Amino acid sequence: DLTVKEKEELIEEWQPEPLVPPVPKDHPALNYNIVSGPPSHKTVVNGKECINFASFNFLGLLDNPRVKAAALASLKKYGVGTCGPRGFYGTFDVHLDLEDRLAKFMKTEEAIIYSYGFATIASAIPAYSKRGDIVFVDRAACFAIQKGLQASRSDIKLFKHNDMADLERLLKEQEIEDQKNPRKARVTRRFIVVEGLYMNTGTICPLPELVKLKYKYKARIFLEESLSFGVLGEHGRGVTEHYGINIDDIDLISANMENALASIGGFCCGRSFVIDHQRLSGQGYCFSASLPPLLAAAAIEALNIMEENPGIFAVLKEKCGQIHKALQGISGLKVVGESLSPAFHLQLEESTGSREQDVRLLQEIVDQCMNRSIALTQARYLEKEEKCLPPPSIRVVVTVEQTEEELERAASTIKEVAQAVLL
Amino acid sequence: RAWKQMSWFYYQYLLVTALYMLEPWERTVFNSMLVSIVGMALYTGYVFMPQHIMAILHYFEI
Amino acid sequence: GLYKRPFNEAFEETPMLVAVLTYVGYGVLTLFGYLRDFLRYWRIEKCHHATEREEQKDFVSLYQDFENFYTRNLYMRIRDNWNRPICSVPGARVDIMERQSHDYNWSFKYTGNIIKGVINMGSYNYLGFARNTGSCQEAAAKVLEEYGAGVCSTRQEIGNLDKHEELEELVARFLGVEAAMAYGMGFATNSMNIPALVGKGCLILSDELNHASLVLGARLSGATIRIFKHNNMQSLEKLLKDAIVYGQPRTRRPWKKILILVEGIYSMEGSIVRLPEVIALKKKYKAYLYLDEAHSIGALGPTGRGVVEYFGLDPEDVDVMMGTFTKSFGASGGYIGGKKELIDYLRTHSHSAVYATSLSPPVVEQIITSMKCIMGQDGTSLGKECVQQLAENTRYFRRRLKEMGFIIYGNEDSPVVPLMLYMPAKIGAFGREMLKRNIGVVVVGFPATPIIESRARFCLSAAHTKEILDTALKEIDEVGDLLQLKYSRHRL
Repeated sequence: DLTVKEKEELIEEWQPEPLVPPVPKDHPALNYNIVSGPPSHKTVVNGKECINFASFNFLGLLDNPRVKAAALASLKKYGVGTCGPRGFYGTFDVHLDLEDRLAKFMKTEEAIIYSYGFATIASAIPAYSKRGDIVFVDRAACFAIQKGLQASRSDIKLFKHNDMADLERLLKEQEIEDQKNPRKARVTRRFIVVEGLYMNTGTICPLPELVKLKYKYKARIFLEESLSFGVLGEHGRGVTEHYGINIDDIDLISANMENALASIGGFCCGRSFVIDHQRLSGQGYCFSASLPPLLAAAAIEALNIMEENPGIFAVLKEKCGQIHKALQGISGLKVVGESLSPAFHLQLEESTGSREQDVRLLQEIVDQCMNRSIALTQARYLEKEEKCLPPPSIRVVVTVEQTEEELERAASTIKEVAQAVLL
Repeated sequence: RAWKQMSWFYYQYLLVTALYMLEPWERTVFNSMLVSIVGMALYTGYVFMPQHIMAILHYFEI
Repeated sequence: GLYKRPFNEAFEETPMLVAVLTYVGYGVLTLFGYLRDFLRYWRIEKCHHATEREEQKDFVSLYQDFENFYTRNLYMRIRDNWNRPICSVPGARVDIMERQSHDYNWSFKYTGNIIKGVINMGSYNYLGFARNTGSCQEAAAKVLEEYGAGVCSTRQEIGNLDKHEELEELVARFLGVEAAMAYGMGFATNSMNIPALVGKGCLILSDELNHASLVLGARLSGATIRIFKHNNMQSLEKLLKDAIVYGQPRTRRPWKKILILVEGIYSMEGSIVRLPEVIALKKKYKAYLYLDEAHSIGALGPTGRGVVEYFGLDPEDVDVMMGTFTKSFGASGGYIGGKKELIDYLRTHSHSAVYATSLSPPVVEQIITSMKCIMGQDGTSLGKECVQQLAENTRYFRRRLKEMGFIIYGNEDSPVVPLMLYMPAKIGAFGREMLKRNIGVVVVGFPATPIIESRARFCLSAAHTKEILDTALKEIDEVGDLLQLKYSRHRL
């Protein structure tokens, strides 16, 4: 084989790749928006005063004086840090109170608190699904769901967005594969991972048909309710509140406390049989510090505010309907989303060949709007990592805080800017 | 004072044999099996093994 | 790799008799677990377990029984030593809510009483910045009043605030690197930024005892992963030589990159990494270094700058320096430091920068004030005294426990003191006996640590004074006599 001389010259000759490839200077994501203050309604972005149409703050609970006072009281009692995992002297009484509050709010036996919105679902999925299982996940699912499916080594079979005939086709094919090998069929678990309201597209899933499919083809259901947790239904319990589906049908419901409740974290709710396993097989739970007490107390106070009056959900619904109706008729753009959806998208009708030029057009529209005091944002994706990369799109987010006149001004400003730029 | 010593010895037996973790009926089951096996070994030794070794051990202890 | 000061560490081996008795105990528990499982399956005994709903009986069973075997029959019997709730700031002394169980740890009922003044050795506040009063708390309160709690969008879109920029440049000046970036979770830092650096066609030379976050980050990326023995630098050199000479497994093509994943202090073992030798190896073999400094960024070094200051080296040598604010500074978070091009690439191409929410504004102010306190900006002498007191506490505690006859792992300078128990019953017994005497300790077992080596880990602090340490030493000595935990043949 190789001599010591040959091996020494081989080690001498080898020169590795640079750690990070060079990045082009003209990269839009390289420049960040500097928000001089809180990201509240009527903020300051890049030194220019703007009305906030970009932040996921649906109920306006970010700067509520009651929420701030509750967080301050908790900060005076405990401080800022938990200094440990949930297992090792890091479980406070506020964490247990918050878990109980969420379980009672969603009419569910148990709930579990993760300290980061990505980790909740990215650690919920790998716990129950192992290598050899079958997972039928929607084509248009968030990055967190994709990373959760990658962390487990199960078989992932995408299906077309909101297409139940395609899920029938996939499940029938898997039924045939089960018929061929019954021994493995008896030990293979089927899951269906869907989202309540989709961040990428802005549409809503057909839960009735999904539940009938679950009971016909013996495939459990996992639901992600990041956007729809605090905005959909009469009492804001999610999409199960919207449709009327009994919550017992859905096996796991995961959301993050960061959009509506406006505090850092996430949670997963379900029956005790399902949830109790996550306390040991959840990596984001066992191997990380717990949520700081002030954030948990802010979440509890936000839950109190939501439970006291459910009319804010109705006013948010009417605002979403009105802005969606007004945004119709742009010359160069098109609205992707549903009327009930708080956060939807504006995408180019006739898209040029290159994606970079489309992003440049959308960013010129965003800048021209921002000069006119409307703070719009553009959806940001990882082009290489994403399994299904959505078209470039401007994001429009609606809040109970934005009055009717601000919605009319935003619609007219976007109309003028888009018709000028696309001309 | 000898009773405290013997209770401590039993406690150490529980710690070593992992009987500390188990419920009382599980402890009783284990103890019954152990004494049954000890009795079987004693009977088998009486049937075949010479008592001369036992006499030598008793003399050594004394 | 030259050590300017001696590198004294000791890992005493398991005595034969104790290993035999450990195996006997695990066997007894295994048989009785099989018996309990058989009784539960045949409904001879009622089951205190949740059952899948009757409409889902013909579904494939969600849990395979053997998978949860360890949890039901072994972990449940001593579950009372974990998840102990507290109701006070986790300072030197903590308040623990008292809870009791009547069905053998299957469900816990909280009695009214609260245990007050429990000496706390399970919290990670090395530098004693976990207090509900101070300048950090006033600054955090002002920022909470102004900015509010929590931010509602991702960094790239609208979630980038001025506080985040202040914190990032502060970290850059703190460590000594050119640039740094901050994240909302250390687990998230590793699991979202290791996949960005390497991909398919790159090799990751991981330590044996790496944290779960580093392993998850290595798994998420497609890089080939190889493992070398814990601080065995001959093994690291052998793997480096083989990887460079032979190449990729199937097609014997050269690697694109070689990344070495190491830690500053390994929490369980308590051993500091041999950084000078790792740097010598990585310079000789043209590898890259990813150094995780969660446990050493505040504890170690004359001015609390980490391992790279503890050994006296240059921060520019290490390619990526990860770190976590949870342990020492008392606020949740994470960071990566390095050169400007690395940080620009990460700001553009990191999973958390694109898909995850920023830090909370109240937390970033606590971090800023803690750092300005450590590096002498505040004008007070709290930064020096905290580090000096932590060093003195570590010396005193490790010396006294070693001269009692216990078996202690790790380097003599690490503030984490893993005492060894080696037996399954003693895991529960030590925890209960300590709590009866008003000391809280962390006993770990089979999943976190090997089967035979069961340990209780004390995380010392600058908050502990000599009286707290003396009381803890008296009680640990008495419990060690009670449970026969002095397995040391060398000193007593």
